[PDB]
Amino acid sequence: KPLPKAKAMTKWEKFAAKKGIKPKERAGKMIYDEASGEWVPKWGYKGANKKLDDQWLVEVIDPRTLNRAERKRLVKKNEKQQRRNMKN
Amino acid sequence: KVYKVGDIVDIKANMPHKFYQGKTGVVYNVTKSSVGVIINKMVGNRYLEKRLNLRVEHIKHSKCRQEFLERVKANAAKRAEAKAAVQLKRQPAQPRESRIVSTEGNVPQTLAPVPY
Repeated sequence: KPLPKAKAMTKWEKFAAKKGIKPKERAGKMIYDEASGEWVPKWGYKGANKKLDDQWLVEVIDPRTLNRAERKRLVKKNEKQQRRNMKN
Repeated sequence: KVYKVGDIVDIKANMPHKFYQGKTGVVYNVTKSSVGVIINKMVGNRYLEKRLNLRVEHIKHSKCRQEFLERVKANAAKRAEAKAAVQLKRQPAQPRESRIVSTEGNVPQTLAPVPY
């Protein structure tokens, strides 16, 4: 088989090369939160992403479903970006 | 349980993530799996209105209105009886009246606050 030297030319790499933004160091999943006395990692197990839905007070039409819809729309936008970059 | 707009309910809870417990209100909006209760807040001395949304799992009906209906029914019954009394207004707790107590029941004793 040939050598898969080809890589992803996604716009992010070009922007990072142009900008001075150094790549993230991937410190860890353990983010910190308040009012719980626990780390509650960002993503990986019962993270803060679902905390807004789990919490029983949304003081501000159902707003709980709107956050999930927004997250799904962001995921769809990421998928669209992946599809666009796949043509590179 | 079944809930409808305008029903008076209390914010039940089963660390709490906030201190909104005990803020009674009236449900102004209902949906598939959520309800909306109106609550009042204030800054300084100026009262303000606040819209509040809660999960139905931690809401219970308010029993405050039951006393009013019971009093209305009692007043109606008193009025009906009057046709065959007066002064049907509620009376406050009156002070205790004089009474005689015999020492035979229990002779006074000394409890010696030494204590011991």
